[PDB]
Amino acid sequence: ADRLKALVDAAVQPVMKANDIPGLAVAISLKGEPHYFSYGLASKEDGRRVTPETLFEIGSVSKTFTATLAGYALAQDKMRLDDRASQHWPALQGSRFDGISLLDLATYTAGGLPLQFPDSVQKDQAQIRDYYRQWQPTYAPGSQRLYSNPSIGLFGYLAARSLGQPFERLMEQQLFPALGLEQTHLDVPEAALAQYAQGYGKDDRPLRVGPGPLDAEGYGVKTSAADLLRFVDANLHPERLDRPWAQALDATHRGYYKVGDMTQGLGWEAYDWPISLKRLQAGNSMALQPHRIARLPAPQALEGQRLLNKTGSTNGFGAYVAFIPGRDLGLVILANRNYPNAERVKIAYAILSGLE
Ligand SMILES: *[B@@]1([O])OC2=C(C([O])=O)[C]=[C][C]=C2[C][C]1[N]C(=O)[C][C]1[C][C][C]([N][C][C][N])[C][C]1
Repeated sequence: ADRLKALVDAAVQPVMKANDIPGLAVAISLKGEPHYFSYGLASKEDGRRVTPETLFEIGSVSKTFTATLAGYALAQDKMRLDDRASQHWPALQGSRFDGISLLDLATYTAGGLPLQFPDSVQKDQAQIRDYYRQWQPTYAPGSQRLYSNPSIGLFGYLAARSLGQPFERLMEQQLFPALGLEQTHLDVPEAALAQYAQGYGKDDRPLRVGPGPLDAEGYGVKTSAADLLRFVDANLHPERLDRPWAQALDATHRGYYKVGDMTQGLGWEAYDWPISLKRLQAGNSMALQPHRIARLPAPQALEGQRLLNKTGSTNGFGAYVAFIPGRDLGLVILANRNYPNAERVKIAYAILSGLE
């Protein structure tokens, strides 16, 4: 307990001072035991302290939840990864999505869908439909990875359509309950708002995420360190869940291609373990520009001596999740500042190394 807190303090405290992080929550799953380390302030203005129940925006860590709902649709044979995208939304039939697979959308290889929807696209069903209807690939589907909200957002929306209900309803009514997540929200209840940390940007501008097209699919989850560790433990032990949910989690542990040291799954990104900190930082700090992929001859099991991870950022928050299946080791780092991905990995690496 002294060694473990000293290890986590040594990793966290300098990174919080260097990046002026007001509050940070750590959760570690070690050999099936949870450990929580809470630092600093959820809100500077009233001095509310971070706890393991504080809600943080996890940004693009939401994509691993989106991938899990798609895994659930696969498990129920409502869809297949080699389906043409437009088979799941009649509004897209006759568009370029006639020639793009669900796997291409899930893995950012549809042919140049951008990082974000253009500002001209509001959170509006018609605007989003018309955006996709008019879109044309810049390059061949299946050839270049460009990290993209509209890409995996559409994957998530099409998975929900395949299940016959809206995305946000499936998450609240089926997925969060199935995984035992009662402190995980797309739309934070009025009664839980007291737990919602403040985000801090430039000059400590207060920042909580506003509405955007396919926000729920791309970046919309708010959760606690305790709940996000529950999600990690479900990923470490899919076999403990009812069969369809065990399968949905397994679908997110399959690699399709490599870019540098990274193997791309559905939501999760994987590295061999051990690997240098510099390489794990570089993987998580990629130039937001297109990368040629190396396609695997068959989908690869993402298990054993590998680190699976995901970064997530909003204007006010910075999240990182990592787990090593072969070591039954999981960690969550949630902060209320969008501090650099390399600094998030720096904390995590110090902890995971400390425990190897
Ligand atoms: B997501 O968090 O992944 C991501 C990272 C990362 O992996 O850490 C870094 C940089 C960008 C992204 C994209 C994802 N996050 C967002 O899209 C943030 C979101 C974008 C829309 C904003 N509101 C628009 C204003 N009308 C809010 C922040």
